Amino acid sequence: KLPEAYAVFKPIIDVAPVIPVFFLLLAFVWQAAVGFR
Amino acid sequence: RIPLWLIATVGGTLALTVVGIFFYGSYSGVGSSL
Amino acid sequence: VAGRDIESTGFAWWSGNSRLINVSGKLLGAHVAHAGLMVFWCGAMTLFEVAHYIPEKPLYEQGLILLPHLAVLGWGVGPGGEIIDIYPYFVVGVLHLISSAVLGFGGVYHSLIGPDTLEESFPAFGYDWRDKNKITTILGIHLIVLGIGAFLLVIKAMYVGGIYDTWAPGGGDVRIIDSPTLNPGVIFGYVLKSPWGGDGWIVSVNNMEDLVGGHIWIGIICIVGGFWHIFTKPFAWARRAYVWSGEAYLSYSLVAVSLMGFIASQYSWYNNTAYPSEFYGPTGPEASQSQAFTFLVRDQRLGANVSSAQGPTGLGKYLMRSPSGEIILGGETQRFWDLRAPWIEPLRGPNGLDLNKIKNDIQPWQERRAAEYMTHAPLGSLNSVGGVATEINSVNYVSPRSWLTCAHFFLGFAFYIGHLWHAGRARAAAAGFEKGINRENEPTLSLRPID
Amino acid sequence: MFTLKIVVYTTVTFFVSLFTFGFLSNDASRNPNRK
Amino acid sequence: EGTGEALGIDDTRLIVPVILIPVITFILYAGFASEQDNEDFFDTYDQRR
Amino acid sequence: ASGDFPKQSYFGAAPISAPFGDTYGTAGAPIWEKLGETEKGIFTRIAQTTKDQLEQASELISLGSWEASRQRLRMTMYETRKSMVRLTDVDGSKDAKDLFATFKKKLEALDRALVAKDKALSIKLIGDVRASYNKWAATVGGV
Amino acid sequence: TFRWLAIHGLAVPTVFFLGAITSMQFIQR
Amino acid sequence: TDLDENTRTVPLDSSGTTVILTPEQVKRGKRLFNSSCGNCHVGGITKTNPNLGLEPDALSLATPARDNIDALVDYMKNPTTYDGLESIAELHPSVKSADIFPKMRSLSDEDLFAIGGHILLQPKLSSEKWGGGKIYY
Amino acid sequence: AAGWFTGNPSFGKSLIEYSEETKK
Amino acid sequence: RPFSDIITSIRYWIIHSITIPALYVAGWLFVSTGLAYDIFGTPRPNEYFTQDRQQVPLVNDRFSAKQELEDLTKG
Amino acid sequence: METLVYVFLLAGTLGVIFFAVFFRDPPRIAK
Amino acid sequence: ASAWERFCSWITSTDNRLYIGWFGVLMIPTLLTATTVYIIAFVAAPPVDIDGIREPVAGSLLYGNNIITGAVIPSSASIGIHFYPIWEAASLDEWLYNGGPYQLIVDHFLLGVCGWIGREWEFSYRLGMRPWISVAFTAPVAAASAVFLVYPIGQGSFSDGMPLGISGTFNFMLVFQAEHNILMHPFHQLGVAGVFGGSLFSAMHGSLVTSSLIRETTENESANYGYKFGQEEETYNIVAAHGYFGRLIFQYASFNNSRALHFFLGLWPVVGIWFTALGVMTMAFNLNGFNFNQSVVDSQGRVINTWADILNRANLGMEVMHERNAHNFPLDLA
Ligand code: CLA
Ligand code: CLA
Ligand code: CLA
Ligand code: CLA
Ligand code: CLA
Ligand SMILES: CC1=CCCC(C)(C)[C@H]1/C=C/C(C)=C/C=C/C(C)=C/C=C/C=C(C)/C=C/C=C(C)/C=C/C1=C(C)CCCC1(C)C
Ligand SMILES: CC1=CCCC(C)(C)[C@H]1/C=C/C(C)=C/C=C/C(C)=C/C=C/C=C(C)/C=C/C=C(C)/C=C\C1=C(C)CCCC1(C)C
Ligand SMILES: [Cl-]
Repeated sequence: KLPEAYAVFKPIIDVAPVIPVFFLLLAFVWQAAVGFR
Repeated sequence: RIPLWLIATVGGTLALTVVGIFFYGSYSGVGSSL
Repeated sequence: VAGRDIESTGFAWWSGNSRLINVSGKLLGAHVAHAGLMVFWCGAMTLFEVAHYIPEKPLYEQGLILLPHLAVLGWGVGPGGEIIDIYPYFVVGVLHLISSAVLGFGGVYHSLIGPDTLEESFPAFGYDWRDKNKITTILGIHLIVLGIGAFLLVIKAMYVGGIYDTWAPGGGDVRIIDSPTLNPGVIFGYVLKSPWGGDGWIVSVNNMEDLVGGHIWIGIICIVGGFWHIFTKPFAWARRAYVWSGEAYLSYSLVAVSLMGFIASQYSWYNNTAYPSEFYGPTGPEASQSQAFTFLVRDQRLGANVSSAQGPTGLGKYLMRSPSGEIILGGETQRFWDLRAPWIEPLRGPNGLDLNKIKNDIQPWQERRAAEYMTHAPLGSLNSVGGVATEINSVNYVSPRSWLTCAHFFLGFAFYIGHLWHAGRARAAAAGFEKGINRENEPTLSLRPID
Repeated sequence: MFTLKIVVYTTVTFFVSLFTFGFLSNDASRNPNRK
Repeated sequence: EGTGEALGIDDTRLIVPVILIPVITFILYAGFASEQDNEDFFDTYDQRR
Repeated sequence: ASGDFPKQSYFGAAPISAPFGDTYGTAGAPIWEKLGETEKGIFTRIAQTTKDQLEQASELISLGSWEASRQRLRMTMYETRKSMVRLTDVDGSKDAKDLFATFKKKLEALDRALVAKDKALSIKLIGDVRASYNKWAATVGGV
Repeated sequence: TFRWLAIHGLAVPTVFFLGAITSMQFIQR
Repeated sequence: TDLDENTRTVPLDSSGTTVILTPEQVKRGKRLFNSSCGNCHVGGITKTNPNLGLEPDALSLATPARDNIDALVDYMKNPTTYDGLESIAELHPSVKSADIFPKMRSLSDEDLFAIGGHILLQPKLSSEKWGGGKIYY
Repeated sequence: AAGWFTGNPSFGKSLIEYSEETKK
Repeated sequence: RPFSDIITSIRYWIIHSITIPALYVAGWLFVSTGLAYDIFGTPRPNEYFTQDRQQVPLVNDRFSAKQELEDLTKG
Repeated sequence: METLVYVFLLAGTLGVIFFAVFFRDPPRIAK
Repeated sequence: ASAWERFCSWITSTDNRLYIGWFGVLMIPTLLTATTVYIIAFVAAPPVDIDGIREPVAGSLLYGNNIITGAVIPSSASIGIHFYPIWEAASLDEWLYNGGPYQLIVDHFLLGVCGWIGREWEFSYRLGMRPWISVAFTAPVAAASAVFLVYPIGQGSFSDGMPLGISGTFNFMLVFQAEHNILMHPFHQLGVAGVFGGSLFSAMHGSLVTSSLIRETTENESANYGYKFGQEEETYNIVAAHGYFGRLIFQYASFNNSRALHFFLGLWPVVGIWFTALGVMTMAFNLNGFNFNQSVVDSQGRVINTWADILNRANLGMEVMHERNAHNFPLDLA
């Protein structure tokens, strides 16, 4: 478990490892924003 | 009038949310061994 | 839009990164941002493991894959591979996560607002893919950096705390590797060993002295090679034997990294020294030999003479001879007779498992370890139902060894495919027919017909 | 057994060396677009 | 098998072919190599044979 | 039966089929405490047996058996480090911890000698290991 | 209305069944 | 049928007294059984020693009889052989041997009660599955 | 020039087609 | 007219901010009401077995199938 | 004796493959 | 003007009937050795003790097998994945007793198909054609390495690789399903999608190209002769087929672009077979298909069976009956 002083931030750390997947997805939205140049 | 990229973004987000709710129901309640 | 559309580049959005080949600064930003992604995942995932780590179960039963690495490096683990403290894991996680912010800022900078090409504003960093000397200097700098990393592992094992030796006298423990083996005949004896059964190539490291000494050798090799490449240019035999373009270099890196992926997968599957079974769980051979050991102890306790007991087919039910004659555990564990683990070597003599030790001196801790490793075999489903395929849904478990091995075998094969794609494209583009066959000068029509 | 071993080693080394020094002999140039 | 010999070389005889056959192939390759224009070039590959 | 609504919980931990909540530490304080009667007895037994194991290691060294001598230090001694840690913490003494570390380093050096097949250094180091273990034994007391 | 008929014959059962399925995830035995 | 009290009533002591487990108790017992001993005792069997399973026939014929909550709970702290003559606390998970069995360290008296309730509740759920093995999967 | 139109004059032609060709 | 031309139209979304969620919730109350179990005969989690019916129910005759179905599903 | 028939059939298939590879109708461009 | 240069020109010659090239230098001897040893061992080879329990299994025609039952038996389980060439055997007879020919054939054949991948790349470079036919070939090769090499490595025995026969192939299938539940494993499902879709798209593409052939042929003549080899014009109307397929389903579904169509044709089966080869590679290390056994329980908590349970019954029958004499302990951990 996290150190006591940090356990309150568990719900953020629970979503923390998964952001790289979103980065890939963000790329597509960016290319969707410029209409797939 | 609504940019289709935003429509696609929100629609895919909602569809992925529905499929994830299906996945949760797969790990919870009836259909789960627990 | 210039340099970022199919009209001005000839690359579609789905080959979008192919527009970065000749844009050196923007490509630098791509690399640095992706390195930020890597360190971000490291920090976030190890923080996730720390948050989900319960002090009751062992690491291998909780689905933890990263904290085992830090435990092996010698942080927050006591004798017997018992994780006593998990604050250094938190420190490593926060350090990686914070460094990810800096690397992400650098990558986004160089990608978006930094100079497109570094070859006019920063000639020291700018390069051309066809300029062999500059590319070799960059390669040599990175080789020196890799050697520094190897020496960092050496410093950790030798001076700063030391690493976890599972083979240590008594139980496995964190100890200083004061005398690494620097003999070339051992370190490069591993490199020239065969990969087949009993040999294992470099997966067969059975002690930390060889590991640390060969990391010293790798550090020396890499630093010497980096200084060699900084002050040298490719020789004529090399200059005619390679395609000198960015895609070719990418394909070379892809094949190397695919080979590394395969080797790492088998490291996690078979090795239990750099991947101790008390952090990553039993190997498959370890679990099978543990089943045989548990039932040997049970039946011996119940009056059977295990050495003289005959199985259905005439072979030993518990103990038999390997094809080379060594006394080994029987049954379908006969294939896994090459297992060597710190819990079973104690009963091993020169000619195999000593029958006197096997009969009179099996300790209770060995039976406990064998039962634990039997019940925690690498078998499991994709939805993490531990046991054989025909088991029921009560045990939620897949070994970290299975996850790591399968993932890295997958990525190794995928990166071999990537190598094949990129090497073929590099050759075709260098020769100049990666877009199609020229209708004007078709080579086949000039060729004489066969038959 | 050893005779078969050395014969197989001879054959394997022969073909591997041919492969090695053949692809090292400026194989990239052997394309129809050269010159 | 499973002994750990380097390249399976348990007998010293095995080395004679393993080292010499590449050397004869290397000697034949050197006649090709010495005939080539071995100066540098600025291209993705060498078009001179 | 004919109009009975299915049960429905919206991410609730109350239902029997809900996966939320911890499995351990929910229904009371643990029965187990560190250094109980049976576990202290087990560690005491292991520490007492380690003397004989060391003596057998010295005998194997004297006879030149290298595999058996190495395995003697990991056979009935694989729990020596944990037992010594647990009893040293009971003692709570600096000199006990120093002798503990000294025994560990001497044992590692003895192993490094045994792989080298150095008979003289092996004999010297098993003697030193036994002396250090007996010193720690007299220190922590009860063994 | 044939376009309406086809697309909505596909759609209306689809959304109805998806709502039923998302509810069915919560039956909780 | 619901998880009625007829299913949830299990023998408590050796004399014959019964106890009605609560749904929280059986839920916690199932979770604790699957987490602490499922690896060897999935399905009411014993992977390491299949001669002695958790089916009610084996528990009833044990010495002392282990077909009740108090006897099971005592086994979880003072485990013995099938004839009750030798202590196997060094080879079995017990709360008194939790340092060498780190899964039993967090269990309380109520946790042991719930685990025993799960064990005694299972055979009522299936005619032969609990302790039956592959033949009834 | 390479020679793809010689060596097998009946290739890709049926009996009737090649027969009518050979009779011009 | 083309599909994207309809989807980006505001009128489309004024219609389908109300029409689609209505039936998406209609399915929810279809099953939450327990109405599906009655129309389709599917046992609930507490109806697979009952007294004297601790075994699997099976129809063993073609023509009296309705009769034994009521007999088994008397509940 | 069936091994004779099996071997003959497999050898005949291999022979058909050989003759198809090496005695094919040569492709030529029509005019 | 040097002997090595002439040799390299001959090896890399586009005038040989069959292209050799540098990858062919490694392929032809290896593949020929594998073919020779396979033919000799299939027609005549003594029984092999596959399971390491001194219970030889016959696989050769001369020992009472037909073409369907014949096989080159996998190596003995006693060997494991130790290298077992002829020179590591005390005699050739005991080399054949423990299934050494399987190791020889598998190693040479795997090297040969790797050489085939490289040789496909090579010819394309000489041709000036684009690469990647080689990349498509990898998917079949990957599956072959998964079954012949990676599965022994993960399980730790060459006895576990697929037998080089027809009935042995079925045996390997049934044991794999019993031990890993490959059917429920999603990568095998992707492979099934790959092969079924490959058949579907092959039939569809052939049907539409054959259906819209331009009239270039008389009634007493095969339509195939309407196409002349090396012609410049298209032999069929892409517009007609595209419009027909658009009316068949809807306009947007059809591939109006031919290059995209053929990329999709090359993509679907290659990716499917890549995925199933990778699935076998991962189940080599015992990451099995899904296990939904006893996933539905009533309110009391007793198991209501599903189709997963009934499939589990077949898997369990195969599990108990496979290798009846080889297992001495209840778990099939090896
Ligand atoms: C690891 C993932 C990765 C990375 C590092 C990059 C990086 C890059 N891509 Mg991209 N790309 C990716 C995946 C990735 N790509 C994928 C998956 C696709 C397929 C859809 C593409 C498709 C693609 C195309 C089609 C093109 C690029 C281009 C580029 C380059 C220029 C970006 C630009 O100017 O866009 C401008 C983008 C924006 C203004 C949108 C905003 C993006 C923001 C900055 C992201 C936020 C990140 C983070 C939250 C910020 C943290 C800040 C920090 C201080 C904490 C850049 C180096 C371009 C190129 O080659 O140019 C020469 C280009 O044309 N990429
Ligand atoms: C792959 C890595 C990489 C590379 C090759 C480059 C290359 C470049 N960057 Mg930089 N950059 C990077 C990462 C990288 N950057 C990152 C991660 C960031 C985010 C912090 C930035 C942010 C950044 C900015 C904001 C700018 C550049 C610019 C430049 C250019 C000039 C560099 C210069 O003047 O150095 C000078 C070097 C220094 C000042 C560093 C001195 C060393 C300090 C004291 C640290 C010491 C560390 C120590 C040795 C480490 C011990 C290791 C131990 C733990 C083992 C050059 C093209 C400039 C540019 O392109 O302008 C148009 C520019 O303005 N970069
Ligand atoms: C990232 C690492 C790296 C990279 C990319 C390169 C790249 C290069 N080096 Mg090398 N080099 C490196 C590190 C690296 N070097 C290091 C650390 C050293 C040690 C000091 C050297 C020493 C060195 C020298 C002395 C020379 C090169 C040269 C070259 C060029 C030709 C490479 C070649 O054809 O190899 C060919 C490789 C072989 C023929 C086989 C290698 C032999 C080993 C011992 C094989 C052992 C078997 C192995 C274990 C089998 C399994 C491996 C498995 C992973 C598949 C090229 C620019 C040449 C040049 O032009 O320099 C200016 C040259 O003469 N390098
Ligand atoms: C989704 C992407 C992904 C993810 C999440 C991972 C995750 C992982 N990979 Mg990786 N991997 C990937 C893709 C990915 N991989 C791909 C595509 C490949 C190519 C096929 C590989 C190939 C690969 C290999 C070859 C290996 C891994 C391994 C690992 C694990 C350890 C990471 C690590 O430390 O690397 C190494 C980290 C670095 C190189 C960064 C620098 C490290 C520095 C130098 C260390 C300094 C240490 C020192 C003691 C510190 C203190 C200094 C001082 C105080 C004394 C981890 C589970 C390892 C494993 O466990 O495999 C079974 C492993 O061996 N991966
Ligand atoms: C070191 C890693 C590396 C690097 C730096 C590059 C770099 C590049 N690749 Mg890539 N590539 C890699 C690994 C790498 N590749 C691997 C491992 C493969 C084999 C699978 C490929 C296969 C590949 C192909 C086929 C092509 C490229 C291309 C490119 C260029 C543009 C890619 C782009 O913009 O994507 C933008 C990103 C996206 C559109 C996101 C796509 C995400 C996919 C759909 C998810 C994965 C699907 C599935 C699971 C994969 C199964 C793979 C199988 C083998 C197991 C760029 C130079 C293209 C090019 O133009 O080359 C010059 C090109 O045609 N690459
Ligand atoms: C201090 C502390 C205590 C307790 C735990 C806790 C976690 C809370 C911890 C806090 C940690 C914090 C606040 C860490 C901060 C880290 C941050 C902000 C990290 C950010 C990293 C940035 C990264 C990767 C950026 C990479 C971006 C990339 C590639 C972008 C890609 C792209 C580019 C460049 C162009 C085209 C579009 C596309 C493809 C999207
Ligand atoms: C670090 C460590 C940890 C555990 C203990 C251990 C002792 C193992 C210790 C030491 C490990 C050591 C020293 C590892 C070193 C590994 C080495 C040297 C690996 C060698 C890899 C070399 C490879 C692929 C070379 C391949 C090169 C090729 C095709 C070059 C190209 C070409 C050639 C040669 C001819 C044909 C044409 C082409 C394709 C252009
Ligand atoms: Cl067995």
